[PDB]
Parts: sequence; structure tokens; C-alpha cells
Amino acid sequence: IPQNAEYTAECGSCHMAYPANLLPADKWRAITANLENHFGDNASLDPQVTARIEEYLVQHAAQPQKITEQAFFIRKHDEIPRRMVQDNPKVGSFSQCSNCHNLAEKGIFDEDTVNIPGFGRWD
Ligand code: HEC
Ligand code: HEC
Repeated sequence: IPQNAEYTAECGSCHMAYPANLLPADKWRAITANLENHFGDNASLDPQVTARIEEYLVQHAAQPQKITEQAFFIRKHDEIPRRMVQDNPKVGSFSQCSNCHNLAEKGIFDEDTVNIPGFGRWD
């Protein structure tokens, strides 16, 4: 099975499994160091599973903060108005990327395939 199989199961449980290359290693370690305190939820795992997740993310990282707080993310999304996101009940926030980028879990974020629920294709 592929290298991300366990990751997808464990970290795809409450939201989509974010590709490892969306954060650098130190930012992934800040998340996996205290999964019991995870953005309002408890994402704790057994220690050996935790360790394999951390090791996967660190190894495959971009070469606790959110993805949606990174400057690359804010830049890419700064023309999208709040009516389509925070005020859009079918979206609500940018965190669940797969609501707009249907193949986000496969790493596909291309603008030409984005479709915002309730609004349609962007391009
Ligand atoms: C439910 C018990 C969760 C599990 C299992 C995991 N995560 Fe999670 N994560 C959870 C919540 C409630 C949130 C906040 C969403 C909100 O809309 O703000 C998150 C968020 C993240 C993020 C940030 C997303 C963003 O807005 O940029 C990341 C990077 C993240 N979670 C990673 C992650 C990993 C690596 C997990 C397995 C160890 C994992 N999450 C599991 C809830 C839950
Ligand atoms: C719908 C409300 C979105 C959510 C949720 C996320 N993204 Fe997005 N993204 C969206 C649009 C409409 C656009 C195009 C913006 C326009 O002004 O061009 C994007 C673009 C990206 C890109 C760049 C894609 C390209 O072709 O260059 C990336 C890398 C990207 N988005 C990533 C991303 C991630 C990681 C998200 C969840 C944390 C995410 N997006 C959410 C709309 C929406």
C-alpha cells in the first residue's frame, strides 16, 4: 500500500487528509506534538501511530498553526469574497479544501477545476 495509507485513515477522520507538502516539517511537528489539543478537538492517537504519522509528515513536508494561516494560502485566496466562504453555509471556512477543490486529497488544487458549492466553477 502507499506511504500515506495510514495517514489518510488517521488524519482523514474528521476532515480531509491534508497533503504533507502543504506545511514544512516544523509546523507539522507543532501539530503532532499535542494532538490532544487540536483546534478545539482531541485528535490524540496511540503513541506508535502518532510516531509513524509524524515521521510520514516530516519526511514528505514542504521543503500549532493552520494551513489557512500561511502566507501562501492567504495570497492565493485573497480575491475570494466572504459571501462565498464564511457567509456560505455550504462552505463556512476555508479549512475543508475538498468542498471547493474536489480532488484536494490527491493534491489537485488547480484553479481551473475549482467549483465553489452554491456558486459554480470559478473559471
Ligand atoms: C477530529 C477528532 C480530528 C482528527 C482525527 C484530526 N483533526 Fe485536524 N482538525 C480538526 C478540527 C476540528 C480542525 C479545525 C477546523 C476548523 O474549521 O478550524 C482541524 C484542523 C486541522 C488543520 C488545519 C486546517 C486549516 O484550517 O488550515 C490541520 C493541518 C490538521 N487539522 C491536521 C491534522 C492531522 C495531521 C491529523 C492526524 C494526526 C488530524 N488533523 C486529525 C479535527 C481533527
Ligand atoms: C472555496 C471557498 C475554497 C476553499 C475552501 C479553498 N480554496 Fe483554494 N482556491 C479557491 C479558489 C476560488 C481559488 C482560485 C482563486 C482565484 O482568485 O484564482 C483557489 C486556489 C488555490 C490554489 C492555487 C491553484 C492554482 O491553480 O494555482 C491552491 C494551491 C489552493 N487553492 C489551495 C487550497 C488549500 C490547501 C485549501 C484548504 C486548506 C483551499 N485551497 C481551500 C477556492 C477555495
